[PDB]
Amino acid sequence: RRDWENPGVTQLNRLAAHPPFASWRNSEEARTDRPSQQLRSLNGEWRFAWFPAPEAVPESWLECDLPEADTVVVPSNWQMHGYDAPIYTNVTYPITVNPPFVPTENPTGCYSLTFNVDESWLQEGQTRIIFDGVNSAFHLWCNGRWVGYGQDSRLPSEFDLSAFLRAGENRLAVMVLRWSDGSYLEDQDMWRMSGIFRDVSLLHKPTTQISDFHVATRFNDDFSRAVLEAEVQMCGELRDYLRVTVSLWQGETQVASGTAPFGGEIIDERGGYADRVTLRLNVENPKLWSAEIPNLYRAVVELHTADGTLIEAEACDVGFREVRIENGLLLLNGKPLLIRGVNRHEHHPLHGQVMDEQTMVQDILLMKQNNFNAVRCSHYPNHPLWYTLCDRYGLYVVDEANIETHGMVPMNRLTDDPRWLPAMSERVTRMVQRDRNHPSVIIWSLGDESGHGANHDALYRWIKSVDPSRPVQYEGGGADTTATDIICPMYARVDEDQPFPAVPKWSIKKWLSLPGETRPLILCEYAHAMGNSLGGFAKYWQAFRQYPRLQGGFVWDWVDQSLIKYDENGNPWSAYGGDFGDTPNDRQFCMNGLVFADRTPHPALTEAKHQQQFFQFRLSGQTIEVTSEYLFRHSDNELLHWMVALDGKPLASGEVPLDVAPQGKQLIELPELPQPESAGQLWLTVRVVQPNATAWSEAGHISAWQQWRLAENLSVTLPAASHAIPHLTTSEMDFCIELGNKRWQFNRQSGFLSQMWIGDKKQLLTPLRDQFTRAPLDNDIGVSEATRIDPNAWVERWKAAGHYQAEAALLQCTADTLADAVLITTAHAWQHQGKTLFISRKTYRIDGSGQMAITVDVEVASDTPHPARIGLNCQLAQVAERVNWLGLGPQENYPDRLTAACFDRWDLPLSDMYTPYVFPSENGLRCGTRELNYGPHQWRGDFQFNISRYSQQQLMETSHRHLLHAEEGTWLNIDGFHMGIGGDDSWSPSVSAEFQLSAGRYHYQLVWCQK
Amino acid sequence: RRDWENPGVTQLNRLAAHPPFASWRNSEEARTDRPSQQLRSLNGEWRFAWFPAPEAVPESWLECDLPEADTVVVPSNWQMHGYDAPIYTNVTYPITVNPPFVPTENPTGCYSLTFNVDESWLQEGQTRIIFDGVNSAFHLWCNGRWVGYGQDSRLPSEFDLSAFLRAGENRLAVMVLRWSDGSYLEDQDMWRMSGIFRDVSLLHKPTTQISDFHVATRFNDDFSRAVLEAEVQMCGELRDYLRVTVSLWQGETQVASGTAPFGGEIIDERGGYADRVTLRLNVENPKLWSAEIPNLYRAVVELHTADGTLIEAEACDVGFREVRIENGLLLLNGKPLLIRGVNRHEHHPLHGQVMDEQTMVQDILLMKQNNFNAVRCSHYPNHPLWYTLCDRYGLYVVDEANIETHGMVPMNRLTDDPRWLPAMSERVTRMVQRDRNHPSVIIWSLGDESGHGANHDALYRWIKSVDPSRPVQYEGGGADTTATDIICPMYARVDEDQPFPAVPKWSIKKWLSLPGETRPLILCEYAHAMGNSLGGFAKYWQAFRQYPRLQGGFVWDWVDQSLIKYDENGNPWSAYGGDFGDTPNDRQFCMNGLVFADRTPHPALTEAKHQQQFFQFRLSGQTIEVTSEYLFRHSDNELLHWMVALDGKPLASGEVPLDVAPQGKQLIELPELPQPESAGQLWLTVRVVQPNATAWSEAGHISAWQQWRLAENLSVTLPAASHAIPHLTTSEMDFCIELGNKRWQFNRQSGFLSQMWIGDKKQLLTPLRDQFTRAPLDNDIGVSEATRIDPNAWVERWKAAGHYQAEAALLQCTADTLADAVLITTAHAWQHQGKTLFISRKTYRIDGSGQMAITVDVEVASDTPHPARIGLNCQLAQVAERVNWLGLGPQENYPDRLTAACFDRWDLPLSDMYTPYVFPSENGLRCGTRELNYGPHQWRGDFQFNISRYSQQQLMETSHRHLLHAEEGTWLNIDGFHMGIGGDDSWSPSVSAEFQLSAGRYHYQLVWCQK
Ligand SMILES: [Mg+2]
Ligand SMILES: [Mg+2]
Ligand SMILES: [Mg+2]
Ligand code: NA
Ligand code: NA
Ligand code: NA
Ligand code: NA
Ligand code: NA
Repeated sequence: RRDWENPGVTQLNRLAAHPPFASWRNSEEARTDRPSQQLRSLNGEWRFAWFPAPEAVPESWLECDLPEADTVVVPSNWQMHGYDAPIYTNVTYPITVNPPFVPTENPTGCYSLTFNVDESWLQEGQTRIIFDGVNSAFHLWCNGRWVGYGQDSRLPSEFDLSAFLRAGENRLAVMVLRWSDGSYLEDQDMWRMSGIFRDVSLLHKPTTQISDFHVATRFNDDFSRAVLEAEVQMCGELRDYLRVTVSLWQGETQVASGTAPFGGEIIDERGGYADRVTLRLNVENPKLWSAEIPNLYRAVVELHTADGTLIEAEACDVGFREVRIENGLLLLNGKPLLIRGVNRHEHHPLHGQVMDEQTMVQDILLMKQNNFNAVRCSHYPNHPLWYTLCDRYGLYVVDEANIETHGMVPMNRLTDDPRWLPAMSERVTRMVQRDRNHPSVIIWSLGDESGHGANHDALYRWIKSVDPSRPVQYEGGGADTTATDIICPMYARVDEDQPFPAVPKWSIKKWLSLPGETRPLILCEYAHAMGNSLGGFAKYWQAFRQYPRLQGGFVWDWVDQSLIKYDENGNPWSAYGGDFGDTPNDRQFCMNGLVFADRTPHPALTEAKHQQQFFQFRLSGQTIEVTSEYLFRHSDNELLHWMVALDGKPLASGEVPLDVAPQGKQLIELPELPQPESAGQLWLTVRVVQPNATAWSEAGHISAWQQWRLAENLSVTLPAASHAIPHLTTSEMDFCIELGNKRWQFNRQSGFLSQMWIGDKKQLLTPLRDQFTRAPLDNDIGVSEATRIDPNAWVERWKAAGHYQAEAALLQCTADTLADAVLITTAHAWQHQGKTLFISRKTYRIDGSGQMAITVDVEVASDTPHPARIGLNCQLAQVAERVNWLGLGPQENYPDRLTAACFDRWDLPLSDMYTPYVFPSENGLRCGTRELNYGPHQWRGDFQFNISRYSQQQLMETSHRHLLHAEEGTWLNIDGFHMGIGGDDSWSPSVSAEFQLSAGRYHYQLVWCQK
Repeated sequence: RRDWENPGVTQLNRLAAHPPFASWRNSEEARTDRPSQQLRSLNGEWRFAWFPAPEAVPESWLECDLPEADTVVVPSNWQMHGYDAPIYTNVTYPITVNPPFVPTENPTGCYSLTFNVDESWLQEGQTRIIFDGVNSAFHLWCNGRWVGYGQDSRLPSEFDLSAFLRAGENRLAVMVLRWSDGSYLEDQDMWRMSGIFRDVSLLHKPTTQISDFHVATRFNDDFSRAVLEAEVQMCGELRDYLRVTVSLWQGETQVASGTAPFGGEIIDERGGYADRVTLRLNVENPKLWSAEIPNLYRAVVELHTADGTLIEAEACDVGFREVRIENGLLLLNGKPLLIRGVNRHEHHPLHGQVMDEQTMVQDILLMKQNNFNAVRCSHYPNHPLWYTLCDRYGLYVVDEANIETHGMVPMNRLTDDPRWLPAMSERVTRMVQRDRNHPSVIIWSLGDESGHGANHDALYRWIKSVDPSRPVQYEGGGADTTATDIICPMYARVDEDQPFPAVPKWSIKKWLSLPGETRPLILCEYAHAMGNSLGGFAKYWQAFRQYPRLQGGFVWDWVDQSLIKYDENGNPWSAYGGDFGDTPNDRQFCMNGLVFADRTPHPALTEAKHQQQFFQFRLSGQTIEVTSEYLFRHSDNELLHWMVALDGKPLASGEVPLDVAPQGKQLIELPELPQPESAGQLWLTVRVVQPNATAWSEAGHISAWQQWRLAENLSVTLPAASHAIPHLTTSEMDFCIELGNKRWQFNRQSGFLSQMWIGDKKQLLTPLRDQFTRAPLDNDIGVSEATRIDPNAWVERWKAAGHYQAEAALLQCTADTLADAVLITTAHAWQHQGKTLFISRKTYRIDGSGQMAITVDVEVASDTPHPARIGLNCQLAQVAERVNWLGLGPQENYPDRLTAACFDRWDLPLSDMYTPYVFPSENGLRCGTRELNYGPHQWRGDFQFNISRYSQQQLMETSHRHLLHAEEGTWLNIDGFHMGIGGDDSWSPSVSAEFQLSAGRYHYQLVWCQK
C-alpha cells in the first residue's frame, strides 16, 4: 500500500483535531497557564537515519536501533544537518508533475527515540503523542507495532498510544517521507525541506475528557454588554453527576461563571447532543480586544462531578472583539480597520523552518516597532505559539491553509477536481478546528495561488457555516471570486491597470467601483521588498487613507529567506537558491524581505514605518495639527517633539504632551520663532516619542515623524573677490591648472579631469567620467536569465541599446583664461552601433578661491530606454572614516523611496553608506543633497550620491555579497538625476512614469573644493 | 487493512466518474443509439459462495473456483437466493451505532467469473470493468492479482483491467461485504439487502479518449433562440491533428455542428485547459423538452483527426429546457411547475432491488396513466436506464444523493462531522458527474433524513458552483435550511401546524409567508399511502392550486415493498418485516405504495389520478367551462364526453372535442335539457378521452372526469295502498311477525332482529346488531404495538375506553300494533366500567307491502374518543355472485377519499367489494349509497357500507391477508356514518376534525325488503 502516493488517504488512525490542550488537573494551574505535568515534551536528542527511498529502510529498524544512525536535535529539518540538499523553487514543482505519483528516489528520514513512560500514565487514562509538524508525510511505529500514518506538513498529527506503550522504556519509529501526494498541495514559494520540524509531545487525558470547546463573544450595539458562549464536548461514559463549569477571569477577579450538566438543546427529530453542553456568561462593560489594546480575559473549562471532583480543566485566553463586514467595510469592535500588515514565512537562517520563541518574539517587537498591526500566515498554519503571542502582544492575523497548487496547468487543475476535495477539506477544517478560539485570528484564508475551483467554493461555505465570527478570504482565480468576502489581490498597482486575460489585476482605486462591486479590498501581497525595493510605497498609503473601502494590505514580505553556508576558513555567508546543487532553482527570489534573516533591517523598513504611522500632521502658519489614526486608544504614551533648524543648525526646540482621542485632533501652537539673519532654508521636524517603555517598545521609542519647509532667505551676498589668479599651462596632452599648492589636470585626448593634487599628493585613481548606468537592482532584472531573456526588463533594454558598452567620444576640449578664473569646456558623445545615446556638454571654472564650478547639460536620445542615472563618477585615492552631508538621511533613499528620510546634517561611518544586500546591486544613495564632505573634499549642489569601496562594475559582476572585495580608494557617484527603484512587483517593469528619466534634457551643477 | 471499517477510505484505484459511455467507433451507431462492440455485458451465470465474515474466505478463491460454490444469476441480491435474511428496519440501524465499526459477523459474498476477451483488447486500448451497483462494499481481483476497492452501493465503480488482462481465460473475483463504514450513510427506510445487484460490464476505450463531456443549453427571453454549449475533456496524448466535433440531430436531420482543436480559453495566471475544448452550437426555434412534450435532440461527440479519421464517439439525448427559481417560483421554460409527483423505490417482489426494463416501463406508463408527471429517486441514484426512460416518456426527476443517516442521535452526528465530509462528498459529486446530462433531472437532492450539518452546506455550494442550471434541495434539519432552494418538507399538513421543537412542520399555507421567507414549497414526501389511506388528498390539491408558490409534492410512495414468500403447498404470499426471522423489524411499514408489489393499484391510486387531473371544470347553468392546466401543449388528443342520467338511467349524452390551449378556457354548451318523467336525481358526468394511442397510453384512455347534481325531483306519491296486513304473534321469548311467506323474529333478551325467513329458508346467522368499531387501519394503529403502547393512537384510545368489548344492555323492547303495520321499538345502551358510551334507539316498522322501515337514533358520550363508525351489522346466510348499488364507486371510497368515486348504478363481483391489503383491515367501503341489492335483498336510504366474507373480528385478528378464510355466508356492515381513514402521516392521528364523528346525536333510516 502506497499511502504517500494516494490523495484518498491523508491519514490513518489519526485523532480528531482540536484547540490546544494541556489536561490540567488543578484548575488554578489552568487559570494561570502554568505548565501541566500531563503535557510532556519529547524535544531533544533522537536517532536519525537518512535513506534514498522508503523501499530501502532495513526491516530491523522497526525493532532495534540502527548502528549507522546519528544522534540529532528534534525538532529539525534534516537538510539543515546536511543529509541532503534544500531546494529553492518558486512556481515549478521540485518533482515531476505526475499526480498523485512522486519520484521513486524519495529521500526518507528515519527518526527514532527511546523515552521513559511513568506507570501511573498507563494504569488509567488515555496517553497520546502529538506531532506538531512533520514534513511532508510519515509512518509511525511504537515498540515495533504499527500505529498510524499522516499527511499535511503544517498541522499537528495526534495518535492514541494507550494500547501500544509499556511501563518505563519505550521506542518510537517515525518514517518521514520527503515526497508525497501532500506535496502537490504544498507548492509554496520557499525552500523545500522536510522532517520532524515542530514540537513532539505526549498528552495524558482522563478517560472521561474534554474533547473540544468553542468560545464565542457577541455584543450589543455599543459594546457595553456581551455574552460569552462556550460549547463543550466530551468523550467517555455519560453520567448524571457530570458537569462542565466555565469561568471567566480578568487577571485574578472572576467576572462571570456558568455551570450545567451535559445534554445540549434539541437540534432535530432525533433530539440533541447528549455529549455537549453550552454555557452563556453575561458580561457588562467588557474590556475589548484589539491590536491597539490587546486586552485578555481567561476562560477555564472544568469538567467535574457535580459533588465537586475535578476530572480535568482545559483553558484559553479570550479577547472580547467583533469582526464583521457591513456596508463594504471591515469592522472590528464597530470600527473600520486599516491593515498595516506583513506576510511572514516561518524561516530561520541556521534552523531552516524550525521556529522558536526567541525569534518569534524578536519578529513581533520589530513588527510593532515599525508600525505594523497585522500579519498573514503565508501560506500555512503557523507553529501554535505564534497565535498565542499575537493574542498577547496584539496583532491581526490571517490564518491560511496549507494549500498551494501554483505549479499546475492551469492553476486550478486540482482545486476544481472533485477527487481532491477530500485532501483540501482536511487542510481547511483542521486549521479551523485548531485555531478558532484565538482572538488574534480575524480572517480565515482558503490557501494560496491554487486557481479558483468548485472546491474553494465548497470549503469557503463550510467555514461560513461553521464560524461566522471571522470573514473568509482567498486570492486565487483573480482575487474577487465567489470564494472571497474581501478583494485581496496580489501586486495590484494603485493607479495602473494590468488587464491580464481571465484574471486582470485592476488598479485598486478602480477595482472597488466595478459594476456591482461593494466588497472591501485589502491586498494579500503588495510592495515586493526584494533587494533595493519599496519604490512607490507612499503611493499606496496616500490611496489607502483617501478611500474608505481600501483598507490596507500585507507587504511581501517580512524576512529574507537566506541560508548560512560556511567557506574553506569556516567563515559564514548568506546563500540563496542554486547555492546547494539544487537545480532547477529560482536563484535570489527567496529573498523578498524587509529584514535580513538575522533580522538586521533593510533600509526599506524605515519607509514602511513612516508610512504606516498612526499620526498624521498638517501645518498652517504657526500651528501643527495632529490627527490620530487609532480606532480605540488615546495617546497616553506620546509626547510631541519639535525642532527648527537652519541647514542642520538647531535654532529652537520644544515638547508638548499629546492628548489625542482615537480619531480625534490636537492643535499645537509654536512660540513666535526667532527670525534668522543669515541665508538658508529652515526645516521644522516633529517627532512622536513614547516616553514610557511598553511590552513591545523601549522608553524614547520614536513611532512617527514629519518635516516641513518654513521660511527661506536666499543668499544674495557675493563671495569675497580673491586676488589670486590660477595658472593655465597648456601642453600636448594636458590642460594643467594650478593654484597655490592645488593642481588640476585635464587629459586632452580623453577630455576628462584625469588628476588632482593637494600639496603634491595625488587625489584620483580613475578619471572623473559621466555615468548613465547602474549595477542593476532586482526590479531592473526581473525574470531575466542568460538562458531565458526577458527583453522587457529594464536591464535587458539597457543592454540592447548599448548603455553598458557605450564608449565616450571626445568632441571638444578648450581652455580659456579669464580675468580671475580659468575655463575648461568639454563636449562628449556616447555611441553604440552608429547611434548617439547621450551627449554631455561641460564647463569647468577654477577661480582664485580654489573652487571648481562644474556645469553639465546632457542630451538623452528620445528613443533609447530612459537611463538609470545622469551623473558622474571617479575613484578617489582617499579612504576616510566619516561621511558628512547636508541632505536626506540618515538612511539610504531613492527618488521613489525617500519619504522617511529627513533633511539634515548627517554624519556616519563609511561602511554605513554601503548597504549589504546579499545579491549586490546599486545601493546606498541619498537624494536631495546640497553639501557632501569626505575628508579634504567638499561638494555642493543639489544632487544624489553614493560612496563606498565598490565600483558599480564590481557590483554588477559579483553574485554574492560575501565575494565582494574592498577596492583601492573610494568610489563616488554624484548623480544630478536618478531613476526610481520601483517594486510594485519584481518580474515586470514597475518604476512609475514620473520616476523614469525621460525629460530628454538634463542640467546639474557642482562646486568642488577642498577645506 | 480493514477498509470496510474506515470512512477515510471509500475506494482504491477506482477510475473517475463520468456520464454514461459506449466508446462507439461508428458515428451512425452513436447517433441512432444502437449497440457498440466496445461494451460487453458480463451479466449472466456467475459463480457464488456465501461466508459469515471476510476472515472465513479461503485464499484459494483468488486463483481457482470453489467447488462448493453455486452457479447464480448476476445482477442479484444474495438474499433473493436465500443465503441469508433480508432485514427490514425503518430508523434504527441494522447494526450497532458504533462509527466507524461494523459487526465482526459480516455476511460476505464471494462472486467470480471465468471470461474470454478479444485479441484487439489485448493488443491495444484501455479495458475497464464497470460494476453499476455493489451493495455495500467490495474488493476486486483479476487473475489472482488485486485490482482495487469500492464503496457506495448506488453508483458505478470502474477500474482499469488493461495491466491485468491475459491471453485466453481470465478470472474475476469480487468479494462483497454486506456491511461497511458505508452502511452508516445508507440508512434508508427500506429492505436491507446486498450483492452485485446491478449491471456488470466491460468497456474498451482508445488510449487517447473522451473522458468527460458536459452538455448545457441556455435560452433567450422567449425560448425562440438557444445556444448548446458542450465542454469536452480527454485523456492520453494530445497531438496537433486531434479534433472534436459536436453535432446535434433532430430525427434524421443535423441542425447544427461545431468542430475545433483541443485548447480551452485562458482560465488563470497559468493558462487554460489544453486537454479540453468547448463547442457552441446556435439553434434557432428549438423544440423544448417538457414532461408534457418530451422533445428530444441527439448529441454526438466525435473525437477525430483533422484528416477525417474517427478515434471514438460518445453521445446522449438532449432536451432543451431551463429550470430556474425566480421571484419565488420554480419555472420550467419560464412557466411555473405543478409537481404531480411520487417517491419511487427500486423494488421487485421476486428480485429484491434488482431492476429491469420491463418493470421500469410498467412503472412509468402506470404513473403517467394515473396523471403523474414527476418522480423522486427515493433515496439514491437509480439504475442508469431509468433516467433515459424518464427523458423519453417525459417525467421530472429529482436525483438524490446516496446519503441517509436517519438512525444517528441527533440526526446530524455524521453530517456535521468534517471527518465524514469526504465520504459524503463522493456520494454527492459522483451523482452529478454521472447524471448531469439527463434533461429529465430537474432538481439535485443532497440526500435524505440526515439532519442538517456543515457538510450539507459545503456540498450544496459545490453543486451550485458546478451546476448552476439546477436548483438543489434537501429536507434535513427543518426543510428550510441554508441548504435547500426549495422548502421541501415531508408530511407537512395543509391547514394544521405541528410546532415540533427545532424542526416544526408548519401548515404549508402558513409556511410560505413566514417573515423574510420567499422560496417555493414542494413536499419531498406527502400523503402516506400506507394500507387503507390517502384520506385528505383533495385538501392538498385544492391548496396547491390556490397558492401559486405551493407547487406540489411527491407522494410516499409508489410500490409496496412486500417480498414473495412461498408456503407449504408451494403457494406465494406477500410478506413484510419480521417474516424472515429478521429482528428488530418495523413490520408492515415497508409497505406504503399506491400500487401493490406486482403493480396492481391500491384503490388510493384512482383518487390520486382524479385529483391530479390537468383539466378543471366549472358548471354555470347549461354552460360547462373547461380549463386546461397544461403549461405547454394544446389538447390535440382530447374530446369531452358528457352524460346525464336519472339515478343510473342514461337520459342523454354527447361528444365535443376539446380544443383548449395551455392555460385557456373552452365553453361547451349543453343542448336543451330533456326534462324527466319520474322521480329521482339528475347527475351530469363528463369524461375527457384520448382517441389516439400515445407511447404511454392505449386508444381510449380516460384522463379526467367530473360529476354534478342537476335538477332533483323529490318523490311525493303515496305507497299504492296494499291489501295485506302483517300479523303480530307475541310469545314469551320473541316478538314474531308474519306476512305471506315472510316471517320476522325479534328477540326480547338481546333486543335485536335475530332471524328473518323466506319460507323455510332462514336469512341470517349473526343477528342485526349495532356496530361502533372497525378493524383498525394502519393509520388507526400508527406506531403502537403490544410491548410499547402509543397511548395517543386512535386504536389505543378505543381500546382503553372499552369501544372494542362493550356489550348491549337492553333498556326496552316493545311491540305495539299499528292500523296498517306492526311497530317494534327497542333501546340499547353500551357500557364499560360503569361508563355509558353509546345509547341506541330504534323503531322497526313493517307494513303490508313487506317493507321494513328501520329508524335509528344514537347518543354518544361527549367525552369518549370519537367512534370509528355508527351503524349496523349482520351475517347473512346466502352467498352471492353480484353486488348492485346506486351510489359512489365503483371503487372503495371513504369520507375523506371519495372525490374520485362517481354516483351511479354499479355491478361488480362480490370479491371486487373486498380490498386485499396485505395488512387486513376495514376495506371496500362505498359511501353516499341510496340502494343496495345483493341476492334477493335490498337496502334503501342514505348510507355507506361494505360486504365481504370477512368479519371485523377476523380482519382485526389476522395480520396477513393470505391467512384469511372465507366465512359461512356474508357479513354486511351498513353505516349511517364512518370516520375518515386519514393518512397525512401514519405515526400520529391524522383524521381531520370534519371527518371525526363528534356530533353526539346521530340519525339515519333504512328500508329492508326482498325484491
Ligand atoms: Mg506561489
Ligand atoms: Mg471504508
Ligand atoms: Mg429514514
Ligand atoms: Na481607507
Ligand atoms: Na519569493
Ligand atoms: Na550582481
Ligand atoms: Na400553485
Ligand atoms: Na416505510
